[PDB]
Amino acid sequence: MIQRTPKIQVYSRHPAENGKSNFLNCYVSGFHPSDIEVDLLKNGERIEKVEHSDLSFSKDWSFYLLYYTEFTPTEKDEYACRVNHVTLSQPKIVKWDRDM
Amino acid sequence: LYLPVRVLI
Amino acid sequence: GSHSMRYFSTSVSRPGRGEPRFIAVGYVDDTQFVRFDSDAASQRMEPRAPWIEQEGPEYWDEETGKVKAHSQTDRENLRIALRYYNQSEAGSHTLQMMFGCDVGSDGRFLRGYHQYAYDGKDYIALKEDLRSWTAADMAAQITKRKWEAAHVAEQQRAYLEGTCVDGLRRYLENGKETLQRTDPPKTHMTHHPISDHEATLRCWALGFYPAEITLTWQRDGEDQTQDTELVETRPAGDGTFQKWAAVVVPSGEEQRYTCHVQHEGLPKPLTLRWE
Repeated sequence: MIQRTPKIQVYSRHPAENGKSNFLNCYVSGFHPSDIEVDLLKNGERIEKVEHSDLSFSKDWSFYLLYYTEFTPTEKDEYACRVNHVTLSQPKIVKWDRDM
Repeated sequence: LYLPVRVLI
Repeated sequence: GSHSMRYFSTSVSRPGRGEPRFIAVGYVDDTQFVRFDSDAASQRMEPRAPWIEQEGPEYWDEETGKVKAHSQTDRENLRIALRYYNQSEAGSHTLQMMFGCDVGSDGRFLRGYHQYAYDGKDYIALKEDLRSWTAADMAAQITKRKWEAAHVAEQQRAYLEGTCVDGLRRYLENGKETLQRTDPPKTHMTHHPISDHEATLRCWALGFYPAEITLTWQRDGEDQTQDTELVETRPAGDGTFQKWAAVVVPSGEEQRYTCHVQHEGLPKPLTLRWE
């Protein structure tokens, strides 16, 4: 069967401001098969109770999911999304940048 | 409104 | 001002871990309004939009019956596909189905869809005329001949031109405040030096709906297709979308670059310039 590697974007719902609650998002798209592992990290550690959208797909049949959790960005804390898929040799870690 | 017609391949 | 209704369903076999997982989602344009997940507790079609929650128990029972019966049919379709391709029962496979319709701004039928993919590739699709099929391989030709014999296209066309169109028209009226709205993009520009003589300009479009948007950079009114990074439009989580386009420019030349934004909420295209 075909395999498609995911595109990954880590970002906040609203423009970040230190000390203000927000939502940290990890949007994974363009992948196949559907089996995917997505974690949101705070200082390299897995955040618990992260939620995600209902599995859907585009015209080319590739899947997309939005993973999200409530968070408060601070000057010290570092955030990231960690994705594992059959098309990746090892989990891919994408660091959250407040201007991307 | 979901499709009411189901088909076997 | 055309609109669409789409349902996307995915069945994934899980050898040694029980029945295939089945997930179906329903959308009107870029807004999800229902879901079904075989792993969830209810075993029912569930609301995912504020405007559909009010639908009465006959709606939820009938929609649950249709989606659950489809999950059981596509579960058997995964077994049939194993027979067509001589695949073992030990591997995981996927069967996806999409169906729906498009209507114009006057509410008239424009197009209908009914298609399947097996393991991420086209398997069989109803053609635009809604009377014939496109089979992707010789196993799908076997399916096409069975469906021609059972007059399946006439049964799909009835829904696609009738019930589907009636349903989408009704949802567009019922969900008008959400579905017929336009949130124009809220824009801003950032600037970050990357080197002694170069900086990155980044043009942002936030809080927009629908998702369709175009962000283009120009240098002295000339389309700059190079030294530009564009991200895929992404959901914010609140019903709106985001996108950004960036350019690497020489320091002291920021004012030569303009970002152009096109969206349904901008009757005239918008031009942005740093500071």
